[PDB]
Amino acid sequence: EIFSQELTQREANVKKVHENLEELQKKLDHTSFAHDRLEAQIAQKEQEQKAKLAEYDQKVQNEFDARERAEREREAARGDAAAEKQRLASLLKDLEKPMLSEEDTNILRQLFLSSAVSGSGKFSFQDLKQVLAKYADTIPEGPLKKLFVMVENDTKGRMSYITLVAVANDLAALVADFRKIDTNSNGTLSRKEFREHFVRLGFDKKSVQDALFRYADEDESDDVGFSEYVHLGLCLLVLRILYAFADFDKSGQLSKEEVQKVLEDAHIPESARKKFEHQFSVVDVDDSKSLSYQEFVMLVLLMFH
Ligand SMILES: [Ca+2]
Ligand SMILES: [Ca+2]
Ligand SMILES: [Ca+2]
Ligand SMILES: [Ca+2]
Repeated sequence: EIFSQELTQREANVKKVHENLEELQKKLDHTSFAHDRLEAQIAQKEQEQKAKLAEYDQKVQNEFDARERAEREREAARGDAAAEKQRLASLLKDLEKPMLSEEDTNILRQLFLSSAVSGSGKFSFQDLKQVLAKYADTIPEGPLKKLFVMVENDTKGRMSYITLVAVANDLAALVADFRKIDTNSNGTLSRKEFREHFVRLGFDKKSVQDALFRYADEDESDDVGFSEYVHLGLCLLVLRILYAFADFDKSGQLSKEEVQKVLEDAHIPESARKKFEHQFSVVDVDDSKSLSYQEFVMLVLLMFH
């Protein structure tokens, strides 16, 4: 819902660069190993994208900022301008865990405590790269932390493109303002609210919901607090970006081969993905033999959590 040509224009062209590079490399990938310029051009059409996505990413942030401020206003205009300043600070306190600075906290304040990004149709890798950065640690070494850092390293900006252009509309729908979720205004999402929210993001399976609730809720209390919500929130974005990065055939849904090459691309020991084959089937509930975002999500969890 961010209708602004300066951006639309910007997204349209960066695409041209990508649809170019994409098509360019397509060749190299099946040109007999005959006596590399493609390899040259590839590398060439690849830096431009970064530079272009870089400029585009900042125009997006500026919009979000304006959107957030513009929202805080409306809030005051309504009830007590301070009866709200608190809630945010009370909630934002639960992060008091990694080394989150004012800078990062604000990014989270925008993502998880306002509708500036929520359903705006846009998203910025730059903001996401920064947070995941100071969050990996929290995650013990292992597989899940690898999926995490794979998104951050942003190799060749392939992650940057998927976030800003390819699945930005989808990344903004997975995000939401905790205060709207929490329909009773205590700093914790109940089992009912949790469900109710997540059922409207493509998670209708009870079996999978409990999976998410079990993921978020660490201190183990039938309630979920903004800080855990933020935790579950960053995990879904991440897996959501990898789900597309793994749809090499653009068919819409991942498949055994595809999922394998990501856990592979990602550097995940075979000693950690052995029952993999059996699980994929377990998760693959409609038997399509492919996985939907909701299934890839159950999978990841099941295997590494
Ligand atoms: Ca609540
Ligand atoms: Ca809890
Ligand atoms: Ca596919
Ligand atoms: Ca399926």
